Amino acid sequence: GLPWYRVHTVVLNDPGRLIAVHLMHTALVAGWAGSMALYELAVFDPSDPVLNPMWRQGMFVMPFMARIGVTDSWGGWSVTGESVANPGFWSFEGVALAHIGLSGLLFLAAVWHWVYWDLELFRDPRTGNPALDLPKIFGIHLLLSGVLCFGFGAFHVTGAWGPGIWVSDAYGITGKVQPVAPAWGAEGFNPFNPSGVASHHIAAGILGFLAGIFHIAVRPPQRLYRALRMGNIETVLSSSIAAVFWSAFITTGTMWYGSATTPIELFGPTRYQWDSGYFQQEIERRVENSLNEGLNLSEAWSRIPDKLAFYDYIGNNPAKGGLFRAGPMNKGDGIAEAWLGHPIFQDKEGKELTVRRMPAFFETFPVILVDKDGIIRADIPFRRAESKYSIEQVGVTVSFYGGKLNGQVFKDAPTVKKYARKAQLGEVLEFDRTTLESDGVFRSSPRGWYTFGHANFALLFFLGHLWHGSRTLFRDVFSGIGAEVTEQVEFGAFQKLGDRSTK
Amino acid sequence: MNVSVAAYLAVLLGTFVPVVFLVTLYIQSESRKAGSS
Amino acid sequence: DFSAAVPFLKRPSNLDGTLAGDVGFDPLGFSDVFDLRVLREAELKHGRFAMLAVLGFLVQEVYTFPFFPKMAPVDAHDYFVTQGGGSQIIFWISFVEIFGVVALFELIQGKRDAGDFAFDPLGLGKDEATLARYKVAEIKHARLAMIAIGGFIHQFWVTKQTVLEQLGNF
Amino acid sequence: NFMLVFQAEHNILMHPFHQLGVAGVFGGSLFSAMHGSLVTSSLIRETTENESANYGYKFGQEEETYNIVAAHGYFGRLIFQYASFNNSRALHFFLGLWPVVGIWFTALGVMTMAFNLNGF
Amino acid sequence: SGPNPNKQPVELNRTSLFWGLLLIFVLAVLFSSYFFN
Amino acid sequence: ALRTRLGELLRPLNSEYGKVAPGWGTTPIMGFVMLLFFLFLLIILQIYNSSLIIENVDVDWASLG
Amino acid sequence: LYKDGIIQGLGVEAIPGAGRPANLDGTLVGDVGFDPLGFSNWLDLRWAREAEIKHGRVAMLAATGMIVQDAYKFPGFEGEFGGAAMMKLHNLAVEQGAMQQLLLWLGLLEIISGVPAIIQTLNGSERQPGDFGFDPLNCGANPDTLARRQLTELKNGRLAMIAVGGMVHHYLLVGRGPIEFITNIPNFKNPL
Amino acid sequence: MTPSLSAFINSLLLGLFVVVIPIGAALFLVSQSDRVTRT
Amino acid sequence: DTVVSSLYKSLGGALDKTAVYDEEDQLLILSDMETFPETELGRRRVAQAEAAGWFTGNPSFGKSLIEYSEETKK
Ligand code: CLA
Ligand code: CLA
Ligand code: CLA
Ligand SMILES: CC1=C(C#C/C(C)=C/C=C/C(C)=C/C=C/C=C(C)/C=C/C=C(\C)C#CC2=C(C)C[C@@H](O)CC2(C)C)C(C)(C)C[C@H](O)C1
Ligand SMILES: CC1=C(C#C/C(C)=C/C=C/C(C)=C/C=C/C=C(C)/C=C/C=C(C)/C=C/C2=C(C)CCCC2(C)C)C(C)(C)C[C@H](O)C1
Ligand SMILES: CC1=C(C#C/C(C)=C/C=C/C(C)=C/C=C/C=C(C)/C=C/C=C(C)/C=C/C2=C(C)CCCC2(C)C)C(C)(C)C[C@H](O)C1
Ligand SMILES: CC1=CCCC(C)(C)[C@H]1/C=C/C(C)=C/C=C/C(C)=C/C=C/C=C(C)/C=C/C=C(C)/C=C/C1=C(C)CCCC1(C)C
Repeated sequence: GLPWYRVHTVVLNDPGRLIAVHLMHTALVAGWAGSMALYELAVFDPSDPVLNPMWRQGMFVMPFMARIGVTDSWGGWSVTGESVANPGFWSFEGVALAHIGLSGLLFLAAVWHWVYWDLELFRDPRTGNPALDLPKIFGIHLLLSGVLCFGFGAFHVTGAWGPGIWVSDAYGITGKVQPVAPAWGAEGFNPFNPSGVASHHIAAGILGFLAGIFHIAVRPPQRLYRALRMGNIETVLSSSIAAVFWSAFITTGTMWYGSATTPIELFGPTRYQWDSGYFQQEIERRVENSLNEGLNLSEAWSRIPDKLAFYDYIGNNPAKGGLFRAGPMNKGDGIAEAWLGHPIFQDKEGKELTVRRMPAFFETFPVILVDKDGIIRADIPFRRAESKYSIEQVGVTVSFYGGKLNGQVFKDAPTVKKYARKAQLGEVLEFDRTTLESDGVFRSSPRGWYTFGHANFALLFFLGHLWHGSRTLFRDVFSGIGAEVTEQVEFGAFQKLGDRSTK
Repeated sequence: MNVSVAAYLAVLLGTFVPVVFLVTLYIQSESRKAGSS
Repeated sequence: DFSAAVPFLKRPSNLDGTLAGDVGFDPLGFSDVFDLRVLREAELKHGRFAMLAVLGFLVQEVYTFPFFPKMAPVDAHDYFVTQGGGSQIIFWISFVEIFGVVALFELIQGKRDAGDFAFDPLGLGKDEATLARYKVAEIKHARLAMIAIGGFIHQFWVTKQTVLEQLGNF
Repeated sequence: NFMLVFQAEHNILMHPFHQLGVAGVFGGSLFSAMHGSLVTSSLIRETTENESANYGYKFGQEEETYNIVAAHGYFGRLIFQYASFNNSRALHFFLGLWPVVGIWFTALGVMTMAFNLNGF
Repeated sequence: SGPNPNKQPVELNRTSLFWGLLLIFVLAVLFSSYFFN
Repeated sequence: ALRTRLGELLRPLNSEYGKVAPGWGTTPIMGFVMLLFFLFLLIILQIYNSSLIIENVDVDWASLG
Repeated sequence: LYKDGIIQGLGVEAIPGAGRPANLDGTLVGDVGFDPLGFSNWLDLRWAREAEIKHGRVAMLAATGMIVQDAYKFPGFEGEFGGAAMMKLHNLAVEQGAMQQLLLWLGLLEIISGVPAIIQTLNGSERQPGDFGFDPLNCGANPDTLARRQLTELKNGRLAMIAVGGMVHHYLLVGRGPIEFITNIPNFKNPL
Repeated sequence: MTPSLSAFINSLLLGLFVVVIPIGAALFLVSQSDRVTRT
Repeated sequence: DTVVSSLYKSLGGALDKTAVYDEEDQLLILSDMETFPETELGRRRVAQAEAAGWFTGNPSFGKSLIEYSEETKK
């Protein structure tokens, strides 16, 4: 009969049942959204947003709620850190319950369409057979897509009749949902300009709307109709899978590299902020202009916010996790409690050494303390015998500036080594490893997991697009080849391949 | 060995569910073959 | 054969020459793509708006009402979008334009002439001959006022000088 | 572990017999995919649309289950006519030959690096 | 709305049963050592 | 088989299955817009790639503020 | 055709011994039979001459343009552009907007007059190529004067296009404007 | 117009006049000359 | 012809008007199965195989649900 991998092909030529299965899939996806939101809310810890934000807790789907308006909870807390006094219905809980209710309603609609499948809407008046006028259905759907895109751009994102979207500063320290005016011009095409989102969703939507008016009105040319097999729904499936993996690759790129639509405080920093020293340079210039203002190292480093110092830490890097190191980022190094300050390394004389930072590539990196110019001065040797650059020989002391360990000058070699090991990983922090029983191996942020999943899905959907394009373009030879193939495939039988009017 | 605990459920159910699916697909088909005769 | 207005171009087909002020001028050829009656109604309505606008531009400059403060015409829109009046005017224009929609639906079915609303309150052009001459005069003056209102306003922007002022001092 | 130590001590990757084995396995995969694709692609129609194409072949039948001419011509147009194996027996001899000779060579390479005749 | 003409039977012969069971069990064997961690 | 109000309302939208414009139709403008959209995608790809640096377009996190 | 078979027409041949192109018969004016690289076969001689004529027109305006702009700058324009000539003037003009207004108005002429006329001729209009109607002084009424005239418009206009080019190229190589360039003829004592 | 934008526009122009237009012209001429028979 | 007329917004698609209905059934799988005549060698071989017993003990082998079902109903 119908093998296990063809079982969903019975609904290929039954439009009502096709709507039913689409409804069931939509119901399942909405139910997943609601259930994931509920589970995340059950396991979320909203107490500390600066050292235990959403992305440190493995919050995958909540940032997408917080990205475009839903920053509050019925429990009287906000992802931004403020305490909500009178939360509205559209909180995290309300969104979750709405998605569950929509899942139930879509399930009921799927049941109705599965039972009542033989509607005159799906039957061709000319022939009476079940059929779908796909070019016009596409125009209707493109009208709907354009209207929704324009509405989102003009009302939701601009906040004319909506919350706006998440906007943040350069360093993720002061971010909130707010309206964004549309950025018409070249600046709208900056991926890190949130305003360019609005300018897009308006303008693109308008064009989409206009495109809908074309596709409802204008019938396809016969040439493209026969070439693309527009009367075959599997053409639509192939092209849709094509566009879908295209979008998946684009979203994967904007996730990994970052953009205005992937704020760091919602998904964690990127690997490239760590690679280029994006936050280290900002902290350095902050303390430098503080020093130029007459402040000292203690005061200058005390003015650095804990959030900014937390970003300057390799454990927050998405390129440090593992494929099977599962769970929240707090399950690895731990839950960050406090910042111990900048460990200046004053050598025996007083020169400032600096521990070379771990690159993301290396699981384990040697602890070497390079000089200002960078000749190696001291390090933690592997072979102690005949050691030249041991911290014992050179002599080093760790003076802490800022943080809870401020103003403390350790000058023993052991305690210097212990904080050299910490300074190898960027800024040094205190961690709670007991609440979640953390095992001391780094995990990936939601940024990395999104990138992984959608990269793999994009490749697999490229395979699917190949398969279904092949099927729709080779429908006539699905069951096998006939005897006609033997005459045309002969070399030189016809001047033009395939065509038999030639010779 | 400090191993995970939901990994037991993951392995056992990810083995069980496809296995029972295959067994059901085989038994259904055979039943139908017997019923035809 | 060939339009008198544009001799190198050929005469636009739908512009036979019956409508007033029709000199076969349709180079891009919108008449061939859309109903000529709808375009004629749009022309007359925009042009009447422009004729009133051109008159009011100057009448405001010479005389602003005492109960209102004195602002150059363009500076006024921003004033009355808050004073309140702006809303009242645009509100009433919408009210009349709803019956304009009804009249447009009549126009589509051919039950009404383009740009015609039977407004002869004082029976000015009640003569067949005159109504023709007036229809020609109306369309020309409208076509001119379309240019004039745009100039007035765009000049204020590039030169803060109500037309009367600017003309006085270039 | 044995792989990494062997590479460290003998440089098996640069040793040409291991390269012949890599050619053998990669070519075996290539020719397996190619042969399966061309045989599956030119299957003679013996099956209805609500039925797996594999049931178009009956075990012990006398007739060929696919058109060798169609696959041969397609592969000739794909690259050039002379490259294709018009003979099926020669085709299958080559299929049996390429991986067997490659794995013979890499086994012999490991046998020779046992006595420390290392890669380049 | 009455009987659907698109109804078709579904099958899984015994060779396919053993292939599927082998695939699932071997995937479990491979990925169990990674899920437990 | 079944007639419904919504079915009657939406029937004109699914009544021209198989209706095709004769010949090439609108394919030339389709190709022209395809060219334009390809150029647009190339422009934005080179903008983020920083192979196409546009003035007042700073592709960087620091452009946020 | 003015002097058909004499100055223009079938008998004439720019490259004698080489056949008159297949699509270059008598009717087109300015046909000495010179289409060496055989574009005639691939191109619509209609569009072809729309172009030739148009070019020669903008080129004449342009040549005279440069020559006069080097004798008599309009004073107001002169003061704004400070004596800049040719390319530099374009750069500064494009700033005062002179060149921006010119762009808008010539493009409006094109979208109103040029484009629709092109659509018509290329599809059966009797408005032969380049035949906008411009005879305010009705300078020629003779069916004769006008042939001589069309040939002369094509050809005076070709000198035009060759010379605009030279003037620009010379200006890039050596500083001087065309009136300036003939003077100081060597032009290399000082690039200028 | 930045140098990168000028380079991009120039790249499009050279792609037209060095790759697309030559190949298209050659295809057109060869297809019009060497024609199949009995089509 | 005009600019707007050239795009033929009015004429449906610029080249589109008066559309025909396409006839080909694009959702159609061919079903021209081929019969291969039985040679004398084939008859001899199946005779030997039946004498040995290769045609008994598993009548449903190599047959789908639909094929074997239609066979069992003759
Ligand atoms: C003035 C109005 C306006 C403005 C300001 C914008 C603004 C924007 N548009 Mg645009 N857009 C507009 C109008 C406008 N649009 C209109 C009218 C349309 C037509 C409907 C579009 C259609 C459109 C699309 C389809 C896309 C944009 C995108 C964008 C964004 C570009 C920056 C970015 O993040 O790129 C990031 C993305 C890119 C630079 C595109 C990459 C394209 C390459 C070629 C993809 C390659 C994929 C391939 C399969 C990979 C293979 C290899 C790999 C596996 C290794 C930005 C928000 C892009 C977007 O959504 O970005 C998130 C986008 O893809 N716009
Ligand atoms: C692409 C979508 C996506 C993404 C990016 C994420 C991302 C995340 N989820 Mg997940 N999640 C998803 C879909 C997704 N989820 C879905 C659909 C569900 C519903 C089942 C869940 C349910 C879920 C829960 C319940 C939890 C998370 C959590 C997390 C976080 C940790 C991920 C982790 O540890 O992976 C670990 C992944 C692996 C060990 C396997 C990855 C490698 C491949 C895919 C294995 C394939 C095996 C294959 C099928 C063979 C099996 C054979 C069988 C016989 C055994 C992270 C933010 C955690 C969190 O922090 O929540 C607060 C958490 O507790 N997610
Ligand atoms: C939305 C996209 C989409 C859609 C609508 C379809 C639809 C179809 N595909 Mg599929 N296909 C897709 C994507 C899609 N495909 C992709 C991305 C690939 C590449 C891997 C394929 C590869 C593929 C092949 C190779 C074949 C099909 C076939 C089919 C048809 C029957 C499938 C069936 O009955 O499976 C029944 C499936 C099962 C009974 C169990 C599958 C269990 C999977 C493997 C694991 C668990 C999945 C999990 C629960 C959900 C995934 C989440 C998602 C986000 C990825 C049907 C028309 C068949 C066909 O053409 O028949 C004529 C066929 O042979 N498809
Ligand atoms: C042949 C042909 C064509 C063509 C063509 C061509 C090449 C046409 C060329 C046309 C030219 C050269 C037109 C020049 C116009 C100049 C004007 C109106 C100046 C205005 C100055 C002002 C207002 C000023 C000023 C000032 C101000 C304000 C400030 C003061 O401090 C300074 C100053 C005093 C200077 C086309 C392409 C259409 C094709 C067609 O087939 C036919
Ligand atoms: C923005 C804004 C506002 C506003 C506003 C308003 C009221 C704006 C109104 C703008 C208008 C009416 C502009 C008109 C432009 C006309 C042009 C370019 C005509 C050119 C014709 C030509 C060249 C003819 C050419 C010709 C042709 C074809 C045929 C004959 C020959 C020739 C003559 C050569 C406020 C003040 C309310 C404030 C608010 O906060 C926002
Ligand atoms: C404004 C501006 C700029 C500019 C610019 C401009 C205005 C550029 C203009 C360029 C033009 C008009 C170039 C013409 C070249 C003509 C050639 C080579 C003709 C050769 C003919 C031959 C060999 C004929 C031979 C023949 C002869 C004699 C005998 C008969 C046979 C025949 C073959 C016909 C920039 C670029 C500087 C940028 C600036 O920011 C803004
Ligand atoms: C196996 C595997 C492969 C790749 C990805 C991954 C590794 C994650 C893993 C998991 C994959 C997948 C696809 C998991 C998805 C899970 C899904 C879709 C779960 C479904 C959740 C849905 C739920 C609760 C819906 C709840 C609905 C309810 C109460 C409805 C009730 C109602 C009804 C029915 C009528 C109206 C009233 C009311 C009360 C609303």
